[PDB]
Amino acid sequence: ATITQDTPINQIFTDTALAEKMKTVLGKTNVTDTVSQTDLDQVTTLQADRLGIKSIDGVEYLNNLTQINFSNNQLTDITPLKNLTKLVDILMNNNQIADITPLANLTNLTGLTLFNNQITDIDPLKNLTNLNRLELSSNTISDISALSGLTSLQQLNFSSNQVTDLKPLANLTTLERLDISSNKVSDISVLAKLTNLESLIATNNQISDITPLGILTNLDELSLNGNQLKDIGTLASLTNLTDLDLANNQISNLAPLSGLTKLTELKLGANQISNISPLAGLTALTNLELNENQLEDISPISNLKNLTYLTLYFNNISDISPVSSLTKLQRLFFYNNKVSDVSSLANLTNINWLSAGHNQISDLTPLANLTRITQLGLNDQAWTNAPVNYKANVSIPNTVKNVTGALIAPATISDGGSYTEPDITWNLPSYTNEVSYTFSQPVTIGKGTTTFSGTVTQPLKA
Amino acid sequence: PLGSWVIPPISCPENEKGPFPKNLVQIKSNKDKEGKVFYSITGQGADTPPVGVFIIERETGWLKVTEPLDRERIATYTLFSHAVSSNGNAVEDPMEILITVTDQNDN
Ligand SMILES: [Ca+2]
Ligand SMILES: [Cl-]
Repeated sequence: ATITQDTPINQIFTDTALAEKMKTVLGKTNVTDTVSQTDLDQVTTLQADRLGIKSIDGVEYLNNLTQINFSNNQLTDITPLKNLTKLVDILMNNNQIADITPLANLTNLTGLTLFNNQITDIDPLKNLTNLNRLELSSNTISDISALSGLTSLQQLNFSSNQVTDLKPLANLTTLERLDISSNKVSDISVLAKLTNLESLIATNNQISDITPLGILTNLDELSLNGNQLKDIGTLASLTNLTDLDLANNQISNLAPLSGLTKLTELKLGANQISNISPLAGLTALTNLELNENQLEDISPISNLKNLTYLTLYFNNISDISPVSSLTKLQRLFFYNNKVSDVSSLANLTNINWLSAGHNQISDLTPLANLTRITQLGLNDQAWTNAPVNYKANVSIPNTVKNVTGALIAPATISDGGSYTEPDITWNLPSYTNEVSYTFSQPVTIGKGTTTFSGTVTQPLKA
Repeated sequence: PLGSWVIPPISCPENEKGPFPKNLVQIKSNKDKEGKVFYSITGQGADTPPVGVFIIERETGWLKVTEPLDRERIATYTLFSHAVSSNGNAVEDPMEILITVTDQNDN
């Protein structure tokens, strides 16, 4: 393509925003300044992301382009790319491209980034066999047969599409990093062929059988979060794993993890785990997620001295004291458990986020010296006191203590009872099996602020 | 202002290799728990310039980075997460989120 003679920049690039950008690239003072083909023929790269471009009309005269960035714009038609056969790399994520037919003869492409578009038919990719990087997430792709001849691919991402059939991946044995998350995949048997895989991300699919992973011994990163896993026996073979995400599945038996001592991050939340003994040797762990299981005994955590992040919320834990040795902890979440004694938490001097609501905590004094705290959760405690004798008039000590050691006055007291520090008193005409009170006290520890609140049940025995 | 947010610290090495977008961390509200929860983010690098460096998967809360970073250009981003139920109700207040750009490694 050539402009016959010199033309105003704003006549070649009809897009207002692209005309401005090209005025700067082409060293001119305004958009109506004329330019020659020889000026145009100098442009070899173009960074034009984030400029509100709607049309790339004019780009066809930039004959020597090898790399372009038009990401984060409002492109629909990419026809002007069709003849730009010196293009090696294209960044075009976050546009409204529906038709990629203009890419079909760009056979020198080694990188093509097209995520976040309106792409369905990828047949125009089929002859782009020099590609080593290809990013197609967040489109409406259901057929990846066009990928089958892309035998130099090292990195491939098509997460957030509607793919069921992975068979076209079979011959892509140079793949090292693959992401197929948020598709409609159940059968990952073709993945057994991809023995060079180092990273496999496959969250939010319908995978129950992971036997095909058994020979993928080069895997260092694996994510199967949001699947239907139960038997993870195959993972024992994956001795190079350092980062493993298995959250939101149906796993109970963790024995296959026990030899995976390279692990530094391990997500196991939302499963069926009641025994974490097999985790005890994973001493390189800095992050461990165990929320939403059926844990009571967490004693096997005590040796994991490198943990800086730990989740335990939604379990059946009464004894939190195994965390006392995890002196590097910076964030600890254990909301919805049955913990009453937080004396052990005085040890976690570097703690910054402490999330402890919906437990049985009555006394904040062991937390008083934790001044690196910036986020704090103490709402909605509840516990039941040891019973006391039912009588016509019943008096109990209030036992809710603030961080200062001062008793916190009840907010409400059942059965018309009253408070005179330190005693809560009820006049009880007829026998009742229990009485109760609530408390609600804003509090700050360091720079972390919450409402320390709860409901206290007092059984009365006759 | 912690509410029911559960968020790991977030760092991203500069000069990362693809494929993009790449998972950083999975953000969670435990009202999820008692419903499906739907996530969004705001801040410089999300909805204000530079726009779209970070995005979040609405249904899963996966926070992702969309291109290579440069510590000499931006070293930290401050973002804010938001959570709502299927009925549209807000199930959390916004949470300020730091993202630290760190040494490169070939991940
Ligand atoms: Ca969660
Ligand atoms: Cl909490």
